[PDB]
Amino acid sequence: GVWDPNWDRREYKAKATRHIFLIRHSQYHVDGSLEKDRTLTPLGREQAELTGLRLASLGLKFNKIVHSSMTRAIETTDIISRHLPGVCKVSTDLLREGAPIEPDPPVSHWKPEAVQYYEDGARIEAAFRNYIHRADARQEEDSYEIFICHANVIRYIVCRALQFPPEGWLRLSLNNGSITHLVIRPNGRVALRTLGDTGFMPPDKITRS
Amino acid sequence: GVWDPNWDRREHYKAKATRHIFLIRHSQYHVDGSLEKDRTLTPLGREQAELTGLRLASLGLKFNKIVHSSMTRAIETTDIISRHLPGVCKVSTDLLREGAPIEPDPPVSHWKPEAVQYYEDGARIEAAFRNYIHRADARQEEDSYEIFICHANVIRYIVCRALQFPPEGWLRLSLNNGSITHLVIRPNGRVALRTLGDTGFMPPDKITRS
Amino acid sequence: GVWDPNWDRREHYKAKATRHIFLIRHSQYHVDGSLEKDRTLTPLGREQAELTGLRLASLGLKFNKIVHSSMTRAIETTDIISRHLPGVCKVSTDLLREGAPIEPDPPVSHWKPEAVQYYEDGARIEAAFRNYIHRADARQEEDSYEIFICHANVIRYIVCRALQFPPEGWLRLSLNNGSITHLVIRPNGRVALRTLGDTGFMPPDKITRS
Amino acid sequence: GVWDPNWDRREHYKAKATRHIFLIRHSQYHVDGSLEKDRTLTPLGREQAELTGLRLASLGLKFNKIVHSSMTRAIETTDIISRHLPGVCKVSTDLLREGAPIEPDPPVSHWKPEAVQYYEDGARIEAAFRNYIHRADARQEEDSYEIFICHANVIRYIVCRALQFPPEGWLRLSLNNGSITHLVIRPNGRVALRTLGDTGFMPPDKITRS
Amino acid sequence: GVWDPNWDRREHYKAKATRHIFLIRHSQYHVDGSLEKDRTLTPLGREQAELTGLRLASLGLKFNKIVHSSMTRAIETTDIISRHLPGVCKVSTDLLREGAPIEPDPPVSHWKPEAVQYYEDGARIEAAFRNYIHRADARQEEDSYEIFICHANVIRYIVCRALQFPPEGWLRLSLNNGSITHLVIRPNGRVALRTLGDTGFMPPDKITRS
Amino acid sequence: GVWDPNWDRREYKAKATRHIFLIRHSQYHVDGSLEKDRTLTPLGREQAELTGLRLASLGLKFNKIVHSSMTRAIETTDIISRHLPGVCKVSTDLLREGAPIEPDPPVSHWKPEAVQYYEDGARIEAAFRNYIHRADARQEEDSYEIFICHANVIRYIVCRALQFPPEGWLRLSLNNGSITHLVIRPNGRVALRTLGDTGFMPPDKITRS
Amino acid sequence: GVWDPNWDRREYKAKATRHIFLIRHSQYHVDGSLEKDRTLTPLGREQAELTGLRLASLGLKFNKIVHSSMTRAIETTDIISRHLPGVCKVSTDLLREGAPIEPDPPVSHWKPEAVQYYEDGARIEAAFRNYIHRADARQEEDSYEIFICHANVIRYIVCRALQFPPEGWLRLSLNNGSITHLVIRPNGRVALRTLGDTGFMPPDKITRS
Amino acid sequence: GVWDPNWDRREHYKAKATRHIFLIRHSQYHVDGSLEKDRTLTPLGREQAELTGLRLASLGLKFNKIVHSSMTRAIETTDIISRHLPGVCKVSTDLLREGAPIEPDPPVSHWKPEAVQYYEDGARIEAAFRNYIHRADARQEEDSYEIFICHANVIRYIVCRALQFPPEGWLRLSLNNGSITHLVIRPNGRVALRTLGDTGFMPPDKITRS
Amino acid sequence: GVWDPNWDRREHYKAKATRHIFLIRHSQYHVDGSLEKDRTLTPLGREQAELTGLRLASLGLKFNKIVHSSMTRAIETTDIISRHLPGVCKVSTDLLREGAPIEPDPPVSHWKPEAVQYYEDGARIEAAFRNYIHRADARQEEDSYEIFICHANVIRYIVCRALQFPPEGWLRLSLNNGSITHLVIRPNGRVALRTLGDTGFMPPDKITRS
Repeated sequence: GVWDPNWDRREYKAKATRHIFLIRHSQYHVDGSLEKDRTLTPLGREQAELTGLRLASLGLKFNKIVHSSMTRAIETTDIISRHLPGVCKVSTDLLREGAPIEPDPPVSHWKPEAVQYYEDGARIEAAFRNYIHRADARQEEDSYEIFICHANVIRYIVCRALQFPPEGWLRLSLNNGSITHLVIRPNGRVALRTLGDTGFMPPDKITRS
Repeated sequence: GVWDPNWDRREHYKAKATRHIFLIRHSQYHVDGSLEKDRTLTPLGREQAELTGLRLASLGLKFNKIVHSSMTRAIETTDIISRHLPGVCKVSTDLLREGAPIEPDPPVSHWKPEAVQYYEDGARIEAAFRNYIHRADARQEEDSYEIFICHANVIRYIVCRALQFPPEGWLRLSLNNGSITHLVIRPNGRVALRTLGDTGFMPPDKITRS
Repeated sequence: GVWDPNWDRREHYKAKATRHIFLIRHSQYHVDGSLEKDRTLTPLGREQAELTGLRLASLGLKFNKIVHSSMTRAIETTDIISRHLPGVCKVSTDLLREGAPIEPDPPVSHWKPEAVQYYEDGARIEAAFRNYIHRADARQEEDSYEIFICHANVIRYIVCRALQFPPEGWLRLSLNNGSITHLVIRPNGRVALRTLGDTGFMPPDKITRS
Repeated sequence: GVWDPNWDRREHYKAKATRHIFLIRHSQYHVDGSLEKDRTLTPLGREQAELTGLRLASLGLKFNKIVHSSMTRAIETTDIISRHLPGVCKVSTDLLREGAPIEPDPPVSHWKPEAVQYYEDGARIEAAFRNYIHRADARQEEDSYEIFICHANVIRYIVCRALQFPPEGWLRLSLNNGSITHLVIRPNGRVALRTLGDTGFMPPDKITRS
Repeated sequence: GVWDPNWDRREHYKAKATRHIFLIRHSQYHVDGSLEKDRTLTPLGREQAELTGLRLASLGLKFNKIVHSSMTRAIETTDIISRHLPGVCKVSTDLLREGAPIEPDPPVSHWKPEAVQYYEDGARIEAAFRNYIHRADARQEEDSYEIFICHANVIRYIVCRALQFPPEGWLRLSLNNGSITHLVIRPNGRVALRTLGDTGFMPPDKITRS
Repeated sequence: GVWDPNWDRREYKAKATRHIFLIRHSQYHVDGSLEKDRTLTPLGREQAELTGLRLASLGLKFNKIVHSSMTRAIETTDIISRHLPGVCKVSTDLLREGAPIEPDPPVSHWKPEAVQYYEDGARIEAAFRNYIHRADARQEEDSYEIFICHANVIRYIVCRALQFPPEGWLRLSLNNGSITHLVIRPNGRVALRTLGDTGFMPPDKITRS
Repeated sequence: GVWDPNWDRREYKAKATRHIFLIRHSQYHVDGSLEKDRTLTPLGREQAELTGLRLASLGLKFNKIVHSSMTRAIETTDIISRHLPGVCKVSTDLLREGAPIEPDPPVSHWKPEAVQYYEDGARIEAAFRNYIHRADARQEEDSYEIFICHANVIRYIVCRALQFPPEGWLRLSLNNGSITHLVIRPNGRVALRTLGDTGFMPPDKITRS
Repeated sequence: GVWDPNWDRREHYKAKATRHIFLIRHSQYHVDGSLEKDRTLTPLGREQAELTGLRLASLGLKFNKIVHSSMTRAIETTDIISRHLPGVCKVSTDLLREGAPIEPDPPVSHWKPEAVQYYEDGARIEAAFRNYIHRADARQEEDSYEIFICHANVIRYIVCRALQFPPEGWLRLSLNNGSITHLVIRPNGRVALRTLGDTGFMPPDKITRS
Repeated sequence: GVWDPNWDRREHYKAKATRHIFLIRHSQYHVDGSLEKDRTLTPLGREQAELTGLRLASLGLKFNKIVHSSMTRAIETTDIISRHLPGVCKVSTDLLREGAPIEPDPPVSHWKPEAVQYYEDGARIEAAFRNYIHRADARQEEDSYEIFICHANVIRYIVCRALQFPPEGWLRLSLNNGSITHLVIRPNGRVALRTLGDTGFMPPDKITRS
C-alpha cells in the first residue's frame, strides 16, 4: 500500500526535475472509415490551436514533442508544433490509444475483451515506464516535455505515476486538447500539478468527443 | 510447464488463416557511428540485405507488409529489401527497436545492462511480442506472409516467447546478420518454428554477426 | 527454470576446445517403401543431399567425422554428402535412428505413437544426446567441426535438450529435408544455437519436409 | 516398493509368448591390452567360451538370435559360441558395451568412475535394458530363446532392472567369466530369474572373474 | 533405499574372516507322499543330489559344516551330499524348514497361503536369516565354507534379505532342484551374490523344479 | 493398550482349548566348557525326576513334549519322558535360550549387546508365534502340551501370551524344573493358571541356577 | 509405558528385601446364606492344612500373617496359623474380595456394576499401596510376610506390583490355597517368583471354587 | 464446580431410605503412650465418652450399628458409648484409623507428613469414604441411624468429600474430643451436614481437642 | 482451587489478635405471622433462646458485642440472650437480615426465589460477610469473642465464604434453631470452623429447624 521510492531507478545522483505535459488530442471524426479518415474536425483544429497557443505563452523551452502515431494525434501535433518552432518531434506506437486494464468500477457501454487488456495493457505500461521516470543522472538542466496522445493512455499514466490503483483510470476524465502536468523531482517524487486543464478554451469550444 | 493454448485469444467467429512471420535481422552496420543516423550499413551490409531481399523475392510469395524497427540500420536494410518486393506496404515501429528484453540465463561478462533497462525495454519488447505474434484475426480471409525487419535480442526473445520456452534463454540463440527466421501461427493457436537464423543463401565469405 | 552449468562434466585439466555440431536431416525419401531397405532417396532427395553436401564443402571447414543413422535414407544422404567432403572419417550409429523421443506438448491428432515407443525410443534418443552432445574432452587441443546426419524428431529433441528448453516442445520446431542445424559448445559448457533448419542454399522449388 | 505390471507395455491383441533371455558374460581376456583390438581372449578365455558354447548346444533349444556387444572380447566369445549353435542369426550392438550403469551402493574403493560416465553410460545401458528386456510382441506366436553376449556391469544392471530391485545394488551381484544368466519373461509381464552366474558346467580349475 | 552397513553387528575386536555360504535346494521328491516321512527323494532326486555332492567335492574346499532343514527331503539330500564330503560336521535345524516367508509381490493365483502362515513362518524364516547370515564372529580365524541344505522359499527370501533387496520379491527368483547358490560375506559386512540357482553341473535331462 | 483379540487368527470355528505347560530345565553345570559339557548336576536329575513325577500324577494324556536343542533341556526331557511313556517328542532350535529384548528396568550384571536382541529376539518371537496360539479349527479334543526350554524364553512367552509389555520379562523369575501353565480357549482368550510352580519339590531341592 | 522407579518412595537408604506371600483362601461353601455361613468345606480345611504345612517346611521366620476379614479367609488363617506358631496376626478390611477394575477383555458370566469398581477399586488399590512397597529405611532384617486373602485382590496386586496394565488382572488365575511370591528389593525393584503355586497339593485336592 | 448427583450410584429398584450418619471423634487420650495399646483414654477422656454416650441415648434413636476404628483410643470410647446403647451391633475397621488424607491447603508448619503417607493413607481414607458414605441400598426398608467412632482427619476429610467441597480444606475444620457430627443422606443422593463438632452437651470445663 | 491468604487485608503494623465469631441462628418463631412484627418467637422459641443464652454465659467468656439482624425474631432472641450476658454492647444491623444469598447447587423444588432476590439480597449478604468476617485490626491488642444473632441462609453463606468453599453449597449445610456456630480467625488470616449448628446443650425434645 505504501509509496515505493524505487518505482524505477533509485539512488552520480540526479539533479534535474522533469516537467511532463500530457496532452489529449482534439475533436476528431470518430465515424471515419479507415484510420487515415479519422482526422480532426474544424472545431478540433480550433482546439489544438488554443492548446498550442497556451503552451507558447508559458515561456518555456520545450525539449521535445512526443506523439501517438494515430492520425488524430499527429494532426494536433502538426498544429501545436507551429506555435513551438524548432522543437524536436518524435512519433511513437507506444502512445496509441488502447484498453490499459479492467476499470473498476465496471461500465456497461464499454467492455473490451480480455485480449485487448493483454495486448494494449502491456504496450501502455511499456509507454509509462519508458516516458515516466526521474531524470537521468547525466541531465544538467530541468526538462519540459510534451506528450500528445489519448485519454485512456494519459489517465493510466497519471494513476501509475501517482502510485494510485491503476484500475481507477476511468474515474478520471479529460477534455479534448487538455493539458495535464506531472512533475518528477530527481529524488523520484511525483506531483500532479493540473489535470484535464482547458481553462484557456472558450467554454463553447470544450468537448470530450 | 504445459503449453497454454490461450496464450492470446482462444475459441465471435473463429480464425481460418495461418500467419507466416519472417523475422529478419538487419545487416552489418557501422557500430562506432557517433549518432543513431551515423549507424548505417557497411558496403558488406548492403550486399547482405541485397541477398536477403533476393531470397525473399525468389520464394514466390505475395508479402502483405514489411514492418520494421525505427533504428537507422533496420530502415536501411528495409530500403534494400523493399526494392526486390515492389508495391508491398511498409510500416515503421518503435516497439521493435533493439533493447535488453530480460536477464539472460546463464549470465555473461561482456554484456550486463542494468535493471532499469530490463524494466523499460522488457516491457517494450514484450509489448511488441504481443501485438505482432498472435493467431490471425477472424476477419482475415487469406493466409498472410509478413516480414519483420528488426534486431537480434528482439527476435530471439520473440522466438522464445512464441514457442513458450523460458524467455531467459533468448541469449542461448544466435542470429547472423541478414538472417531469415520463420514462425508459423496456425489459426488453432499453434506455433511452429520452421527455420532460425537461416543464411544458407549467403556465400560463406559474406556471413557476419556484427 | 535456471541453466545447469554441470549438465555433463564441469570444472585431468580444463577444456580448451569449442565443438561445432552440424545436425543434418536426411533428404526426401520414398515413405511408402515396403521394407527399410526400400525407403531410399527420391530423385529430388538426391538433388537435396547434393546441395547440402556442396554447401558444407563451401564452408572451408576441416570436418573431423560424419556420424550417421543406420536407416537407409540417412546412409544414402551420407553417401552423397561424403563425396563433397573427401577423406573425412564416417561412423554408423543405431542411437541416431528416428523414434518418438517423448510425449510432445501440445498434442497432435495425425501422430500418436503409444507409450511403449516413448519408453524404448526415448531412452535411446536421450542416450544419443548424452554421448554426442557435451563439451569437449580436456585432451582435445583444436576446435572440432562434426557432422551428424540423422532424422527430424532426433534433431529437434537434441536441440531442445542442448539448449535446456523443455524437451516436450521438440515438435514445436520443424526441419526441412537436407537442412543444416548448427550447435556450438564452448569449453565452459555453454551452448548456442546458431542456425536451425537452414536450407537457404536450396532453390525454393527444391525444399521439402517429406 | 510395489511391482509395476506396466513396466513396459501392459494389456493389436494380447501377448501369447514367453521370452527366455540368456545373458552371457564374455570369457577371460587380456586386460592390459593397449588398444581395444588388443583386448582379446586368453588361451583360458577360449577354453571357457568353448564350454559355454557346448553347454548351450546341449540344452536342445532352437535359439533365435545371438546379440552381442561390439567390444573385441565379446565378439571373440560370440565367434566360439556361434560354432556350437550353427545357423543362428547374429547381431552386433553398441548398446551392450561395458560401462558404469549408475552409482553403486554401497560404494567401493578400487573402482570409482566419475559422474560423466554414469551420465553417458547409464543412459546407454538403460536404453539397452528397455530395447531388449520386455515382454513379447503380440505378433510373436512361439516362445523365443535369445542369447545376449556382453559384460558384467551391463548384465547385473539388466538383472536388477528386470526384477525391479534397486538398480544401485547391481554391484552386490557377481558374475563369472563365460557365465550363463537366465531371465524368463512370461507374456503377462512377469519376470523370473532362474539362474545367475551359472558356470556349473566349467571344471573348477577353469572358472575366473577376470 | 540406501545400503545399511550395520544390518547386524558393525565396527571388542573386529572380524578378519570371509564366510562363503552355499545355499542348496533339495532334490526332486515325492510330493504326493502321505506323511512327512513318506516325502522322500525320487530315483531322479537321488541322481541330482549325487551330482550336487560330486560338484561340491570337486571344488577343492574344506567345508566346515553342513546345516540342513529337518524335513525328510532335505535330510535325504544331505545324506547323499554328506558321502562326497566325508568327515564334515552335520547339524539339523527347524529354522530352515520350508514356509511362507511373506506376501510375495506381484501376487500369484495358484499359491495363496493365509495371513497366519506369513505370521508364523515369516518370523521363523527371518530368524533363520539372522542367525545364519551375518558377517563372521571376531573369534573366527580362518575363512569358512558353509553348506545350507534347505528349501526354495527359504533360500530366495534369504538371498533378498542378504542383498538388502525388497523381500517381497523373493518369488521373482526361481531355483532348480539340487541347485547351488553362493553368498559371500566379507568381514567388513559386505555381501555379494556370486551365483544363484547354479545347476550347470547337471546334464539337462536331469534338471527339475519339482 | 487394549487387548487385541486377533493376536493370531480370529473368527469352521475352533472348538478346542490348548493347555500349555512351559517347563524350565533343571540345575546344570554352567562352568562347562562346550555346550555338550553343560549337563545336569546330580541335583538337576533329582529335580527333573520330581517334575516328571508331578506331570505323570496329573492324570493327563499329553500329546507331545517339545524341547530346546540345548544339552540341559534335552537331558531334562530324557528324565521327564520316562514318566510319560509313549508321548511324541520333538527337538526345536526356536526354544534355545537367548536375549529376547531389552529388559525394563535395566540391570548391571547382565547387559548383552544389540546383536543378541536382534538375532535371538526374532527367534524367540518366532517360537512364541509358532507354539502359542489358539487351536486349529480341525482339532476335536483339548490338547495338553509340554514345552521344555529356558527361563528368558518362558518369561518372554508368558508376557507376550498375556499381552503384557514384553520388556517386563525379567520382572518374572522361574525356578529350575518349574511348571508354568497357560490356557488358550478357542475364542482366543489366554489365562495364566500357575507360574514357576515348584510346590512339588522339597524346599532343600529348589534352585534357580 | 516405562517402569516408574518411584512407584512409592524412592531415594537413610533402605537395606532390606521384603518377601511377600500372597495366599488365596481354600474351598468354601459359596451357597452359604450369610457371610458367617460361607465357611470352609472339609476339602477346604485339607487345602489350608497343606498350604500351612508347606510354609512351615520353608524354614523361614515369618514376621506377620495379615488376612482378610471374610470368614473363609479367617478360617484358612486359623489353620495356617497352627503350623507357624507364635507369629503375629492382623485382621484387615482392605483385603476383602471385590471388583478391582473393569477387566479387559470383558466376560459375559461376571459383569459387576460401576458402583462396585468405584467402592471396591479404591479399597483394593489402597490395600496395594499400604502392603506392597519397598522396605522402610529403618528395617534391618529381610522380612517374610504372609497375606491371606482372595483371588481378584491378589491378581490386581500382582499386576500393580509388576507395573503391568491392571485391567489384565483377570488374565491370571489362582487355585484355592495357592501361594504367590513377590520379592521387593530395597532399590524398589519387584520380581514375581511364583504365582498360583499349588505343587504341594495332591492333584485330586486342587480347586478354584 | 457443579454438584455431581451420581457421586456414587444414581437412578434395578430405587432407594427409599435416608441414612443418618453420626461421625464421632474419640475422647482425650494419652498421646505419649509408648505402644498403640498404651494410648488409652485419660480419666477426662472416659468422662467425655460417657457424656457423648449419654447424649446419643437421650436422642431416642434405634441405632443399627456402631462402626469404629481399630486404634485403642477409638475402641475404648466405643466401649463406653456401647454401654448407653445396649444390644447394638459393633464392627471393627482398619479403614477408619487416623492418617494423612491429602495435602491440606493452606499448609501448616507443625504438621508436614511426607508424600508416601498421603499416598498410603489417602487411598485408605478415600476408600473408607466410599464404602461408608453413600445413599442407601435399595434393599434397605427403614431409615438407618449409624454411628462411626474414629478420628479427626478422617472425619473432616469425610465431611468435605460428602459435601463435595475441596477435600484440601479438611484442615480448615476442627473437631473437639467426643464430638458428634451429623450427616444426612436422602435416597435421592443429596447430602446435608446438620451439625459438626457438636459438644454442646459437655460442661465447658470438660471440652478438649487433645 | 487454592486458598487465597489475602482474602481481605494481608501482611500500621501486623495483627496480633484472634477473633472468635459465634454465629447464632434465632429460635423458633411464628412463620404464619402476617406482618414482620407478628413473626415473634413461640413459647418453645423463648425456651430455646434461654438455653442458648445460658450456654454462652457458662463458657466463661467476656463477650465484646452482640450484633443482630433487625428482623423481629432475631431481636427477640437477642433480648433473651442479652439477659444472661449483662453489660455487653448490642448493635442492630440490616446487613444480617435473612435473604437468598445465591443460587444453591444442587437445586431444590420447595424453595425457588427469583433472580432479582439473588441480585438484591446476595450483594447485601456478601457485604455483611466482608464487613464482619475478616482478621483482626492491627490496633486490637486482645482476642475478641463476638456474637452474631441472625438467620440460617446468612450464616451458611458466611461459613462457606469464610472457609473459601464454593458458596453455592450453602444449602448443603443445615442449622437448628438457637444453634451456636463457631468460627476462629487467627491474625495470620487463617479461618477454622470449630463447631457448626451446635445444640448439644438443648434437651432433644426442644430442638427444631422451624
